Amino acid sequence: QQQQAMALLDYFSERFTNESLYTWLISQLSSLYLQAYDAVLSLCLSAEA
Amino acid sequence: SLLYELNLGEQSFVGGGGWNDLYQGLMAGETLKLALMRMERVYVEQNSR
Amino acid sequence: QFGSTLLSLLERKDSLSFDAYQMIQSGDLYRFSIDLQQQDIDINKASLE
Amino acid sequence: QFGSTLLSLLERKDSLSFDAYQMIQSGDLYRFSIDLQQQDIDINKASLE
Repeated sequence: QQQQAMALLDYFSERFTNESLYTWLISQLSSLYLQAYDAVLSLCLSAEA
Repeated sequence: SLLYELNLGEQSFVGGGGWNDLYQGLMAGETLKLALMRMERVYVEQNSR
Repeated sequence: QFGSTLLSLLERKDSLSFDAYQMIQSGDLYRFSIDLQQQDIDINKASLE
Repeated sequence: QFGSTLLSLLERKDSLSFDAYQMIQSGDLYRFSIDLQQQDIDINKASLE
């Protein structure tokens, strides 16, 4: 049980889809999302004026 | 085409790497959206009667 | 749509493959533990013998 | 879309990390409990001894 359990944890870790990819995305995405905010700001300001 | 109107000389906003092997290029479109929007900003800014 | 799609289905694959490894590989439990009864029967037999 | 996306995936991290922490840290159980058999074997040996 213990041996196959540690093999299971290894196998689970070797997802080829890891959350680390997810962190890479979200960080990037978040920056992009900032830039998006920046756009919207310009839009609305000009609009109201 | 934007440059043909803007005539600001060569500057580039598009960038590579939107595609990526490891990350399977998941965010290229978002990259474009970013570029697109800022260019739109420039457009309304410089299109000037 | 691709992004979301691949994301969802890969996460599905991941989860199902987790339980897949668990179920297929751990299924050896009964064979391994046959002795539990397969020898305790002799344990009881030896008493009266 | 950003909001929903990050929401879903963060919740993924949370859930998977809950069970991840659980599995990795609690996995010490077999090592900790080796004595269960590792000494009862001697318990029985001492009887005939």
